[PDB]
Amino acid sequence: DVYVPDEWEVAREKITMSRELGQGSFGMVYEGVAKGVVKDEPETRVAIKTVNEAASMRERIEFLNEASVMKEFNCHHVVRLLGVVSQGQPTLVIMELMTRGDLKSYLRSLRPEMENNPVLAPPSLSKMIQMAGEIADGMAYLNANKFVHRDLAARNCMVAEDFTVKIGDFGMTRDIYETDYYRKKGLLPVRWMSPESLKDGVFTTYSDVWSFGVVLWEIATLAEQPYQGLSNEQVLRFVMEGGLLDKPDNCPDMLFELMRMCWQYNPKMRPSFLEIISSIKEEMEPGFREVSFYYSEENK
Ligand SMILES: COc1cc(OC2CCN(C)CC2)ccc1Nc1nccc(-c2c[nH]c3cnccc23)n1
Ligand SMILES: [Cl-]
Repeated sequence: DVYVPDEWEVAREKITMSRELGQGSFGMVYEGVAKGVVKDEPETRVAIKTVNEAASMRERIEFLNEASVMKEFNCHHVVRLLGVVSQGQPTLVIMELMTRGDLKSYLRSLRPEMENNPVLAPPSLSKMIQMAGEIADGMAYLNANKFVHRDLAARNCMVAEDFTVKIGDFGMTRDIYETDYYRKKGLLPVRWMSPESLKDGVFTTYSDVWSFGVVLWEIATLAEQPYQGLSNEQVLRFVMEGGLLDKPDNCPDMLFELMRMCWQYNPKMRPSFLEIISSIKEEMEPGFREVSFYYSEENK
């Protein structure tokens, strides 16, 4: 296996890194500035994925080919790959910057602090619906491109500066969420998995819809752990036997009703991501018609 440089190659001179954001799968992720990566933008604030100085050539090749999966997507609700610096070292992958980080961390940041200070009220139905439709739009685009996500969860969704939610860069493991997985024999996100995936290990767009339902439950609970009082082994049994997550405290009816459609035991009875969008399109912000996959000419 090798990495072939292409049209995504960017001159290192156009790149500058500043704030370290945190550890990625192959090395440190930094915030920075990239020249000439976005049309009509002389400079753009970007995320820069790097490979640690010590890493082998085999590993930096894998990092490049793995990151390269993102090259085929062009969706407003999917985090964009903007360039690659494969020539010389350090090896860089230039990504769209999502200043508010992953959705699980963003939702947890909205929890009231244990102090006597004023606090912003929990997100409104309208704000939660906006998040749902953006996530469902990114997922509808990914399904239209013949992909199955297999790890749809708030931790794999990212939040932009303007609060837009997008399907995150693939395989960006935040070590803080390692307990959201369970090895049974690969490491799997059992609390987000459909009953049919828990039985045979097969994932489809219908099991992504199931996970989307768990994502809504994460938004309504501010990312509590699904099935909190149950062990990883107990979760498998409960969900395969028809068990469901409870309606969160103060969850608006419409949002729980959407969760219930996603958690129908028979995968064929769940709605598709497009049907999900159709049902909430009237609740979306004006701009949704201009940027979404749902309203684009691509949706045929
Ligand atoms: C200013 O950009 C950010 C601030 C940020 O920090 C948090 C949100 C802001 N508060 C104040 C502090 C906590 C988290 C993420 C980003 N961006 C961003 N974009 C795209 C990809 C990534 C990313 C990919 N793999 C990672 C591993 N580890 C951290 C970040 C990443 N990261
Ligand atoms: Cl769909």
